[PDB]
Amino acid sequence: VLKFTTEIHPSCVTRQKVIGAGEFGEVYKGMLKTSSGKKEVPVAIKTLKAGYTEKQRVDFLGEAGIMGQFSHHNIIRLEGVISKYKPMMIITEYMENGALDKFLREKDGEFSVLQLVGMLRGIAAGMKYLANMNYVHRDLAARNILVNSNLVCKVSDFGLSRVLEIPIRWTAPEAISYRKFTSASDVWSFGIVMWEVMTYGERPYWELSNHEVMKAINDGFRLPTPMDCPSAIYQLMMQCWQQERARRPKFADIVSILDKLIRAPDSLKTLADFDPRVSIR
Repeated sequence: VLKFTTEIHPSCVTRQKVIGAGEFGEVYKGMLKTSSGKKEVPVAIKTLKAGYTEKQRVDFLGEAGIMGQFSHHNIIRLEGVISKYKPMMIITEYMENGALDKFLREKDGEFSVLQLVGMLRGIAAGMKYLANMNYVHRDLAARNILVNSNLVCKVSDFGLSRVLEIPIRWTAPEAISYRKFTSASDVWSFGIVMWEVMTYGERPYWELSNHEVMKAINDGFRLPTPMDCPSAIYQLMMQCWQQERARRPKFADIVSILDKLIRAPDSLKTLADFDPRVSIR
């Protein structure tokens, strides 16, 4: 008994603006009337262009079916789909500030430590929920987290998510080599997202190639501390990068730890030493 995915009638949806485009469809900002013509919500509208294959169809609608199973503050809400009419659409809640990685790059240094940790807490809460609903995301990265105008971060882009049974530099070593994707490999990816947030969207491992990232991780290298990063936050992301996946924290542990730090915020004032990459005398 999966949750009913609502089929939305096209007369209930208006597209107001074209805000992204790919080879397979576009993303629009729009409005959705509900229940019935009495409430209006702003929505994101993702289409699938004519000519789509069976695989594209199952991937596109399957992504909506996954979203439709969830009801969590930190998971993008599915309003519904249009599949009876073409082009087919996935209609979700509108996220005014877009993808988290690009947003942070355009807000470089403008947030407080407490705000950044609060973003991480919300992301972790959504991932904990996702994991305990028996899904692995497999593509967790700041670029797949959306931000609404209240600065709430929500996990999106479930196109590669799977019921339990991709950029190298976000993926756990056992998922790279053995295709063993689990909630524990999402935890590795979350540690990278932690580093992305605390650096305002720095590129993980900078100019290193994918082969070089694999060599470094394999040798025990880990991403160095971000600037002005709480020691507690860096130790936590370091634990997400344990080679042995059973030694990594669960999302349950991550949410609990972040809550304890936010509850006693002077805990965040102890900073990990930033390794000076240049010397000015």
